[PDB]
Amino acid sequence: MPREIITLQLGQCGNQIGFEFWKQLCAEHGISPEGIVEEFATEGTDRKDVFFYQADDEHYIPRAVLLDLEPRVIHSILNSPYAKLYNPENIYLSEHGGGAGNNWASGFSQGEKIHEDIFDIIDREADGSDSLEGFVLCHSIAGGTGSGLGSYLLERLNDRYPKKLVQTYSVFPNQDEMSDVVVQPYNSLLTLKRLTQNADCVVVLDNTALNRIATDRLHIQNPSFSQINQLVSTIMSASTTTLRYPGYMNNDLIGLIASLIPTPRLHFLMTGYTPLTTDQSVASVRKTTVLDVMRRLLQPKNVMVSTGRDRQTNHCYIAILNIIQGEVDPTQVHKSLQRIRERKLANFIPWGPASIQVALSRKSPYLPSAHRVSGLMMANHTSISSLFERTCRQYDKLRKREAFLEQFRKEDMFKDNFDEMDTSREIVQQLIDEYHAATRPDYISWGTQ
Amino acid sequence: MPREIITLQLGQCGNQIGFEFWKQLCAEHGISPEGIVEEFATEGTDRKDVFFYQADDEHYIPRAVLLDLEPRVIHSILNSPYAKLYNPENIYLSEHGGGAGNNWASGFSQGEKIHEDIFDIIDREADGSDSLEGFVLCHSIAGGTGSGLGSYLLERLNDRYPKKLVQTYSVFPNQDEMSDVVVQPYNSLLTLKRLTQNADCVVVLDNTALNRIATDRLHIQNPSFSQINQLVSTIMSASTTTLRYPGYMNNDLIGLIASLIPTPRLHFLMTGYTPLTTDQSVASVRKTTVLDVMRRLLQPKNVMVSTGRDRQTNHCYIAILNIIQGEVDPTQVHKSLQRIRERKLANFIPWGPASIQVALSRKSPYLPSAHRVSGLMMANHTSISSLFERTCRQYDKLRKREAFLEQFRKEDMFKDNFDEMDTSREIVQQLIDEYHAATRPDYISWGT
Amino acid sequence: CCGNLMQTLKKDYRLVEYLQAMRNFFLMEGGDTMYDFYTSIFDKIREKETWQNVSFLNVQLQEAVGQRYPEDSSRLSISFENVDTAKKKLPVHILDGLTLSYKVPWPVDIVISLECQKIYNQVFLLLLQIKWAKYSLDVLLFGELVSTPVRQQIHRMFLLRVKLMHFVNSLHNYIMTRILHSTGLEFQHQVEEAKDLDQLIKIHYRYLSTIHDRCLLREKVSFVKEAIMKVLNLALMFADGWQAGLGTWRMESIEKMESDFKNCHMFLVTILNKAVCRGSFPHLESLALSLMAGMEQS
Amino acid sequence: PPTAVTEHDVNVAFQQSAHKVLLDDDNLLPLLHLTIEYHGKSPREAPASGWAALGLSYKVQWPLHILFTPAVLEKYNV
Repeated sequence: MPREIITLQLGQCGNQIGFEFWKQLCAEHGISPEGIVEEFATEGTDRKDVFFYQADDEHYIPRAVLLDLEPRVIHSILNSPYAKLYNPENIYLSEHGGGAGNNWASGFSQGEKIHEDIFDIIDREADGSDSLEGFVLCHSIAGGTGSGLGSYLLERLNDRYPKKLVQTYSVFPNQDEMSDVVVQPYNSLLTLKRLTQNADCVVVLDNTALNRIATDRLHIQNPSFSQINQLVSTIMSASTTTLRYPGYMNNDLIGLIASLIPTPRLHFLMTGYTPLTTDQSVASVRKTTVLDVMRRLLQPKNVMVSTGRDRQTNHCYIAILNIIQGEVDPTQVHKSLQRIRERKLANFIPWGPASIQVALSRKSPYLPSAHRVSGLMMANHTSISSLFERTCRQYDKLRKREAFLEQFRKEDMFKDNFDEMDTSREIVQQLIDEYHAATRPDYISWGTQ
Repeated sequence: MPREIITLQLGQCGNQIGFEFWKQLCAEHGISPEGIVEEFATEGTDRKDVFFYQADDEHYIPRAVLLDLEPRVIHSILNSPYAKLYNPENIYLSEHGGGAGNNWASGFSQGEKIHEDIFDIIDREADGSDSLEGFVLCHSIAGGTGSGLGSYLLERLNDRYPKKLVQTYSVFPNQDEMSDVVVQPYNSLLTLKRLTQNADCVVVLDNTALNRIATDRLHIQNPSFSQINQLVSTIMSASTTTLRYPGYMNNDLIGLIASLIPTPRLHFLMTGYTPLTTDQSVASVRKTTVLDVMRRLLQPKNVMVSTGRDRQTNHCYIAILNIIQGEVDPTQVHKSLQRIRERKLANFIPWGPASIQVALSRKSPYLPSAHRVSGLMMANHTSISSLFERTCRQYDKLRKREAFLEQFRKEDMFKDNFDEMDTSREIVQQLIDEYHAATRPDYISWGT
Repeated sequence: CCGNLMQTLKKDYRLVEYLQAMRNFFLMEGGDTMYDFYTSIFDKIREKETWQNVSFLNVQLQEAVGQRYPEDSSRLSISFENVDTAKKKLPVHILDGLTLSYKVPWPVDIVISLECQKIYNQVFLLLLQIKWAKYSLDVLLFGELVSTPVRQQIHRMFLLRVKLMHFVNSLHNYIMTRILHSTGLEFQHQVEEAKDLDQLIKIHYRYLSTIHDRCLLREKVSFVKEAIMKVLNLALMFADGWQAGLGTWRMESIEKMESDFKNCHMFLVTILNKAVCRGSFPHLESLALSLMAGMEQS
Repeated sequence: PPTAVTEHDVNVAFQQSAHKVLLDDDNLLPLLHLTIEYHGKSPREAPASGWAALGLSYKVQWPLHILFTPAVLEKYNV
């Protein structure tokens, strides 16, 4: 049976990402906006039960939970064609609609106010899930609604499913744009606290990095939140193709993620997608080889994470998983790995054995693929600490000025102090140091008291 | 892996030469202005990895570093269609944009000020090179930025890369034109000093020779700097064709240049180009034979270096390498060498074995060649001393006149004295005398 | 005549469907259903439940097959014999008592001979053992190890487990893709080129012989098979320690397991090097290189 | 002196350089086989240096094997 995944969309940004994800998934799987499989979706090889539940004899409903502290985004999702895609019993919307005011603590307090409804939605999705592995949270860390709701959701998932894995699709704040939410670093810190303590995996999606990648790879000068959500939905579809097209590898979530997380603290993943093409450049089906595919994936312009150039730390990949979709020759994969090693195309951890894992997967038969070969890269790279170091510096800049902290002080979690934010900053600092250590042979003793 | 070459374009003249070089290289390899190989460039027989880096499996980016102390030229390069061809990580630009003020000492001080940034760029490019042979510097010796920064860069490269080869494409000031840069001989002296001490080979590009060739041979009434830079880029392309089209011989730059430079001091190369045609005379494709090719090449009008007529020293060629590209009959080459020796069309050193080396090279397959046969001549000829003697005379005239030294005294390298310029002039005089000796049989005992 | 016969065999006897089923069961191409099956088996083993019950195993197998491949569910049958774990120390080898049987119809049973069925069953068993080891390494929950106070030792044990898992996964991927998947593609192409029933039988026999060679079943690879079994037993002990967690796996025991893993890896590398230098298994050099690929030279 | 592993190492180095020289003709590289001498020790051919033991093998396809006769291949190898 499929390992069902509940998708949690948190706050305005998370709910928008979820809506675009559901639209893309429906289009790829031949699911109607009402949840009905289209007649063209004749490939019964997909596992709908992983991502969809059946609402009736004809309608498959995504195992998606839309959660917001502000009613505007939830109403806009419910006003979209995809309103019928999600199971309504898994959708908790705050009645007050006021959001968290860009305060993570306010979002957490709202989650506590919606705790019963949110956990009822989670339980309803779990009973609709034949083999629920865990929850997938889509949220922004910079706002109040997506950040606070994300922290609440992480807490409640840890409480209800303490033995189950929790992966998140976490939209990280744009680091190149000046955020108007001066307390966003406080909100980001509280969200990082909850991800460290109550989430098992946080996939960081930096809207600044998304815009940079869209510029360099998609030739999109200003990636919209909707365009970023559609790109994320494409990435999720490619990641779920092996669930929808079962194959030799990645037939289960635990099998897929096991190779990526060597230590519980080293749970910060970087992503890669292939083929990366600009919208205009779809025309030319290049006969790309596995070596050519890997070379294009190795281009920083094709990496969906903008890690800073640290000149002081020899940042390296801790681990790399390449998920390749499409027609792949095993001998070509072997030659590609050989050439990659010979070419030293990836820097590995100095404290342990590390390599780029390559998985070949079939594409979903229900989704027509414009590319003979497609690929996902999952990588653990120490240069991600530069993103974390930048977040820490932003927190310190905001916390030292107490800027916009009054919005968090309105909520009980931050009303008296910001100790949750300070503990989050300390945990993130230790994580950054370990990630820098994880680039070094002394990583064996990294994180030891 | 290919022996990657970093192209450094320094100062106004050097940067113009570098830009035209990159344009010519792109045209020869069929690389789009963005660094992508054009779809018509399906002939993968060119070796881009020697001078260019691949950005992807299809896109070749030149291993070129564009360096200026003034932002105008760097911005103008970045304002061309080819701005995306070069790797931006190999581009170091001085933030102040003020240039060196045509002061060599200022250029050196600016290089020291940008030492960290410049050496970071150099190290980054070296790490991107699997088997880097060395760096190619394009600069002027007369200005401040290209001259002063060139001397500073040469010193820092010798200190940092003492095991790496250093080739230079050094644009020498026009000696027939009155240079407005009165301190140019000081700048030229510092550049010649650095080439003598820290470079292993200096390719002399005399702007006087470029202007003379454009006027008398190209029938260009007013040669633009751009036209001279395009001629230089064409010459560099012809010299690099054998690198881009690998063969049995001369498969590496050091292997190619080793035969030309017998001693560390004898690093002054003369150039020749073939086929030589006037801009108007492109029309008639003469079925030139290797003997006919060499005969036209033996005409001073076809040599890509304008050496002055020294009347006192019986200047001679130390060594000659002819790189010929195109359809060549080997028997015609043999007859050409035979006739050249029999006709004594070239005087060689009397103190050691000497010949005209002949290399046959393929043309770039991505660039359509309008000429059935093309040729480069590389020569070591003692008549280059007449250029060097003229540079020495100009240096001595400036030092004796203290011309423009007040501007150099503003910069720390020349603040207290111009002793580096005078020592460079003395070294250049000794070099000229040694080059005259190398035209003589006593070169066998030279340096004993 | 042979063209008409081949057409009849393809259309009426579902020969291509039979080959697809063979891939699904013997090659575990039904990765989702076989994954859920082997996961339930590995959970029963981890829970120390009786998995060696042919009735329980057959019920679970029939449910797994009927859920995803109902047509093949009636032809597939699984039996379980209790494997003597004292002799087969590797937890993957606990499954060696399992006997899968497939109902091949006439005249296709002429092609899927009892010897052909035996070879297919051996391949299925090998795939099941590999999947069992894979799940055992994958199912290692970090929370199971969190109980021990030695953070630095716990981290080192986790990293050693990760390295061993990466090595084993590289070997498994080599077998599945470079051996199993490549040989499957080759077999499919040869079946497409199959002109007669005798030619088809010969193609199938060649495929089986190639698998048996790559499965180290040839006497020439008996030493390699034994080395693989030793490495699998080391892997099983590592998986058992991972499931017991660091609270039960003391730092001395974690270091001992890491040392044993390194020694077994060195021995395997030396055996592979000797075989490559002997030229007898030059294709295994690529497999050997892949297993040493990305492994730090300890 | 050449070893039994040196032949494999030399062929691997040749393929690696070809890929580095972007010689991606997988049809030519398999037709080209580098020969060397056995480490065990003519006995190998007892080459004092690996350079002395280096040989080239070429897979001649039909019908062109008629053109590349064994004596022609031997002369080419010399």
